[PDB]
Amino acid sequence: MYQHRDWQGALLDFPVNKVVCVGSNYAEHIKEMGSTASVEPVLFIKPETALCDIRQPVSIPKDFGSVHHEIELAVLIGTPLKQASEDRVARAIAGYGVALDLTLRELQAGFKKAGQPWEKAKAFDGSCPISGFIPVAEFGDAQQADLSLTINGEIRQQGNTRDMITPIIPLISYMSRFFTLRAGDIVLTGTPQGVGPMQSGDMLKIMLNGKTVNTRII
Amino acid sequence: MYQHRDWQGALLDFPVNKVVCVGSNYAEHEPVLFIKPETALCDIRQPVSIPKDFGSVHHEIELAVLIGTPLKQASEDRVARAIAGYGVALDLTLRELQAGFKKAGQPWEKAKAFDGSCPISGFIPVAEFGDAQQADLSLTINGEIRQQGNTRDMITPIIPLISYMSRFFTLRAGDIVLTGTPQGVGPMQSGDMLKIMLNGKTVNTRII
Ligand SMILES: [Cl-]
Repeated sequence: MYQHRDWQGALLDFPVNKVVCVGSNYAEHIKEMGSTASVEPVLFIKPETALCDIRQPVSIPKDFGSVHHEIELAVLIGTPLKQASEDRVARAIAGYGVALDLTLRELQAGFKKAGQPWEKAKAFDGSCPISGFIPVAEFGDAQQADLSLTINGEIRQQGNTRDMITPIIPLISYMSRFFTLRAGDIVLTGTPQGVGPMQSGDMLKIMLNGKTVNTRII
Repeated sequence: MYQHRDWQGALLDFPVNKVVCVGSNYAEHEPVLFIKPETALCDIRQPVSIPKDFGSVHHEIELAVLIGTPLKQASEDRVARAIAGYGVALDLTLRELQAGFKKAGQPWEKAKAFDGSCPISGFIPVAEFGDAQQADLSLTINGEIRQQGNTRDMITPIIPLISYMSRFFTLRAGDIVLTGTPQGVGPMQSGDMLKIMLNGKTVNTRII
């Protein structure tokens, strides 16, 4: 089972339960998916079995079609939130990290056309490789963070959270109307443009502001 | 806080994690799969809370299955040995919200995964439950029978269903599987008095 860690690799003591995620949160990503924005945030969830340490080799399933990377800012909740105001949300954030919301894109496309749930495409084992968390105190302005994903030496995604359609705080406030977010829950804030396929053997370099993690698909 | 129990209410030693569920698994109502998180779970014997601004909330009575040993890409034989017990649950669904998501091709989590959306009973051990593919399920609201069905009518039976699920999601010991709902799904409201039956074992509760 996955365990939360700080950037240095130290174990953190928060419980692990779920990851609440937003789709269609960057306009350029909405455009490359051929979709449109939604009136309210598009929400889905990944279970504990999706979570894994991004610093270790990242396993992807081989039989379900192509697996696409979606780099995203991850937010660690340190205090439980239910129907929480924006101010309560702000005070509840423990740290920030970077994840890949790995997606079986072909399946997802079929689910969308059939009006079917996304879990098989978004929730599968290991579909959420994630970094250690950076303290709120050292992270700076969360809504201005840079994210970059380089695969085999080529930049694939490079973006900044300033481009979020629904900003972090109101987003988390919104999510808490539906789901109690326990201490130790993680929130994924969406992916910018550049989403694409990965295959076994690819080398990944991932950066969150000035900080780097490296790994390999395998 | 929700913890797993046996039918009578004693604590079972299994952690609580997630609930893996199937849609459209009975005719009158590749398996459609979705998941509810731990925050969906609550004790069915206690008054049941439903949300007020999300539209109609509908009951779906279903046979619930407690996983007692971990399953990943497991054979039907391994699955059978894995089951620790059986219970009954309501898969509460915000139907109008869901009708919206289906049309737009959005995920179902808001409609299926919301807090308290899995009221569930205690579990009866496998040895004492008899044939789980023959189980009677019954839901009466305010004296009127709303759902009445039997698991023999499952489109995909329990064992193959759980085997299929494990191809996608690892099922930890303590995970619960929901098997689908028979026909008669309908809205519930505050004040509703509920009588639930699993093979004649009766539990009563109420909404609000
Ligand atoms: Cl009894």
